Amino acid sequence: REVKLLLLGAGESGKSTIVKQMKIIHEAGYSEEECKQYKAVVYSNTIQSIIAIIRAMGRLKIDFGDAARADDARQLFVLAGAAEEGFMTAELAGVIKRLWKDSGVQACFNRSREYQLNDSAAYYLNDLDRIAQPNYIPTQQDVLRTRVKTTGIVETHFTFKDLHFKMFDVGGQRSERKKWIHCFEGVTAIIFCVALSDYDLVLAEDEEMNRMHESMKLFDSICNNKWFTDTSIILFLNKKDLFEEKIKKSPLTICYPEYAGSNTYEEAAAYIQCQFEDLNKRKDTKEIYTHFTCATDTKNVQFVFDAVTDVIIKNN
Ligand SMILES: Nc1nc2c(ncn2[C@@H]2O[C@H](COP(=O)(O)OP(=O)(O)NP(=O)(O)O)[C@@H](O)[C@H]2O)c(=O)[nH]1
Ligand SMILES: [Mg+2]
Repeated sequence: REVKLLLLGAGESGKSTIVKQMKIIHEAGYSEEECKQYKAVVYSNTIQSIIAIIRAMGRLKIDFGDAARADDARQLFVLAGAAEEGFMTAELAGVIKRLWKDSGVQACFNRSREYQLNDSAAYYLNDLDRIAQPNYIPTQQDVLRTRVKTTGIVETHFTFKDLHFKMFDVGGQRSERKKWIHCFEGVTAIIFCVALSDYDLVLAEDEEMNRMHESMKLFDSICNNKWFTDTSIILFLNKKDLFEEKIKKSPLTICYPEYAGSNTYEEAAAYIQCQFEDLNKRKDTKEIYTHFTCATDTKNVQFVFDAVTDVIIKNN
């Protein structure tokens, strides 16, 4: 009846978002009090995103589309402190809206692989009127879209198909990887997450290292670890939604110079799957259970998790 699941993968791969989904799917979702706890995270993420774009404009030498935005940028810093405390005035919202709508700001936003920016920047910025309303309470999707890097070990429990799951989540940033070993005992299954959309990005800790290459190294280490011979290895090729949009405009050759396929979702997605699955040194004795996911999409995760659960019931 007992099942231990361990979520692994590089930073920003979506591990913690999968954990949040278990609450929505298996429990009754986030309560009003719990949602309110995320209000300051949504506001902080929103302000940090617009600030990151404005910072990049200086570094890349991009001017504002309309000159009047310079004073809005000044007012952004004067007012930014409140959001961080869970407050969002109409004045601050207006400043952020005008900045977000500016052509120069948009030009910089569209060059985000050149700096570090939250995947949920557009999600919150495009929905400013809603999140800025007085008495705003985060929705389940707003909670799922929040971003806070994991430190330490998060343990979550839930019952599904008469099984009591004990799910462990850890940080994927370089500084937190030394902690993965504390979770290595009695693992029924490992869910290794990979952000498909990372193929053209670089690590925050190092701008010379391709994020997908880093992910591959980690997977090769985990999948081939003799300690995990009897542990089910589940591979979540995550952020499939972002990958579908990006493949249309950013060459996969940035990551795999030898890629000869077209810039289409199906071909490119299958190529990446093969690149990771080929790292398995024991293809005849060890199976990898791969699924393409969008961690923020509850219905997608529900069906994928139901499928993963059967594999676990049947094998472990
Ligand atoms: N659009 C989209 N965003 C996603 C998806 N999966 C996760 N995110 C977003 O990506 C950000 C990072 O996700 P998170 O779960 O925190 O990543 P992590 O692997 O736990 N990072 P760490 O290792 O640092 O704890 C969050 O803002 C989350 O909402 C996805 O499939 N699509
Ligand atoms: Mg996390």
